[PDB]
Amino acid sequence: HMTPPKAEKRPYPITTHGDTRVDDYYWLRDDERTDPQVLDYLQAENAFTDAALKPQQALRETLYEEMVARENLYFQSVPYVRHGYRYQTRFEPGNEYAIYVRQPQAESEHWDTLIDGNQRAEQREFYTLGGLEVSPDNQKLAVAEDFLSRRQYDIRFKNLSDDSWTDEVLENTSGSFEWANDSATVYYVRKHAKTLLPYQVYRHVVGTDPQLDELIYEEQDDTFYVGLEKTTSDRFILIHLSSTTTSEILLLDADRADSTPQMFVPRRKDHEYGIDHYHQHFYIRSNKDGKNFGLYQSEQADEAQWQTLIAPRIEVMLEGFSLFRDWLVVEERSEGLTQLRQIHWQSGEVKRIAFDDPTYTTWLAYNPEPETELLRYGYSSMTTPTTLYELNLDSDERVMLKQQEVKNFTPENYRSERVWVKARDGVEVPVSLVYRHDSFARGTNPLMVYGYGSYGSSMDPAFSASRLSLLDRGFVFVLAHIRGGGELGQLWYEDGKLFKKQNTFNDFIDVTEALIAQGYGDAKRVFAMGGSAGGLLMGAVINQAPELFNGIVAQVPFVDVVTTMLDESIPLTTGEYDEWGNPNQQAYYDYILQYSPYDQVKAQDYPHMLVTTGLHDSQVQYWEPAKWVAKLRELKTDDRQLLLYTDMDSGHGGKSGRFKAYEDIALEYAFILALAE
Repeated sequence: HMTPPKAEKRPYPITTHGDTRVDDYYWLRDDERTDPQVLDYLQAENAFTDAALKPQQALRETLYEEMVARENLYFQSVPYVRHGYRYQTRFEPGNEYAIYVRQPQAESEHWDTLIDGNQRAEQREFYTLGGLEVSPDNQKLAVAEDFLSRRQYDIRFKNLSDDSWTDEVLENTSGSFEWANDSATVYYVRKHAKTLLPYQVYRHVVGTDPQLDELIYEEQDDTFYVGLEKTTSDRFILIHLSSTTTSEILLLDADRADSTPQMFVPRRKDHEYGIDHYHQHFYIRSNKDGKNFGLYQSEQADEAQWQTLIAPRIEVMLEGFSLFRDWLVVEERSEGLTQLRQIHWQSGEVKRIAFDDPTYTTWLAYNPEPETELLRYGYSSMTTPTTLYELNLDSDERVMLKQQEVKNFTPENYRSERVWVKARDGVEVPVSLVYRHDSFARGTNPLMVYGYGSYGSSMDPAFSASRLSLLDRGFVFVLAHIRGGGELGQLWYEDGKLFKKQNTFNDFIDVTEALIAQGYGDAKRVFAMGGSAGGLLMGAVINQAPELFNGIVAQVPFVDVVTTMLDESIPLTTGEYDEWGNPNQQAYYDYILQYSPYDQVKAQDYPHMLVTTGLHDSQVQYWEPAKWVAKLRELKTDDRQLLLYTDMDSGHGGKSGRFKAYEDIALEYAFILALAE
């Protein structure tokens, strides 16, 4: 019926390595966000989406209501103790924002408000709490707050004795800060005025004019993120410098005045390490000897003095560790599972935390105090809502502390499986899938295949309450653990980036084909979704295998890859050469161009698709999805649905931000369910 918007063509040649690409929609980029023709095209596409999806309003209402109805809007966090006070976070249905309270550990009856987000948000357009930490002496509260929605945090200080605020504000910070052991001095990270990258460490005396703050360290290489940590021992504040491939840590004496940074190990390309300090030793997680990392103990910084505790192994990725009085606990991945292991400091006794589920995730949770035998760890699975456990490392007593509450939900109604797919190169690709038992009939059920597949980020199998809206309408929901993710460790990531990036897309197609061939779903009703680098995934797979999928949701998709990666004026570009490569080199230009979705759009039939973008940063700048839709409209030969939805709000923290997230999920799910009907 309806005529879609048609963006003006303004042929804009880009010549690299002698190769001229003509971009008809280069003009949809407006960094200044002034050009009224660009806004007319975004607004025209929103109006088309609104018009095309108007018949799905009733369904969107049904989905939104059923998703909000699963959630308990009275939520209290699990209390934790730190430095002799107990802390809890409270959510009431009448409150937009969380209230943070505390009480002395020996107290039970009375709680004191530490900070009330609703009061802080008064007379402001936006509020996000970026971090909160009381001083070691329990007398001062430090808060990192964003009132402007730009993820630039102001740090402020409250005197807890009289609930008065000090007069100063630390502005344009990352929100990363640490208290010196004097409860008087804080270190914090300042972001660059132009690029907004974290790049300087300052020392601030609480109460004083920030003009007096001392510059402690400035990072020269803006591919290196600057963060602060504090050791388990409280003896050092760490300046933690890291790029995608390379680490460097500087130590600040937390106890003495006028500390200067003390080098740990000088950076060297492709050596990633992280440290802690406890029991008069350094503990180092390092890939110096193996890509899957090892754990080392040292008396001193010198890498030559590091003693092997856990050697790197080909079949086990070491992800992290926590230190306790009698135990080392490590987080690992092996055979496509997350795992926790504990090793006694004295006996060497090893214990493995046991589970019984084919598709779960486990991780170290918050453990702020090391002088304990109690470990807090998280658990989730495709069938079991997210749970916090407390384990006695000595007795093995496992106690549930909190469960995610899911109303209108019977877990036995659902079944999950781990499936391994032999990919086209013979590599085994893990898959995690969940469906409703009583509506399952082999070969008949719609599939929704979800993937990410970049940066070594894992799509670990875990519970989703919103997902029940698809499962209760007959969908089989699939996580495809494709190369470029981290599910099989560092080599799984490296076999899906740079000159191996195509394996990400091939794996997603190979998994989809196998699940259809094996009877998990209806070949005619296969749907897929991904966002950001998962949107790059959507874009590449529909160019390469357009007939596989009935319909696609591509959220804030990275699709103009070659043009974006040729332009350092674009925020992320300078930090992403070690992900996609640098197309200033003809070898990377050719390899990337082969899959760059914007460049490989062809005159062929595509699946139905809903594409999203936003103005307010996103990883991906708003223009890439807009150009992509304009090009698809011009070239595609089918008459299927193609919609672009551009978020024009600036975005709320607190309850109505979650309200918004549910509205977006209901719009995407109604789009998919209407196609499956």
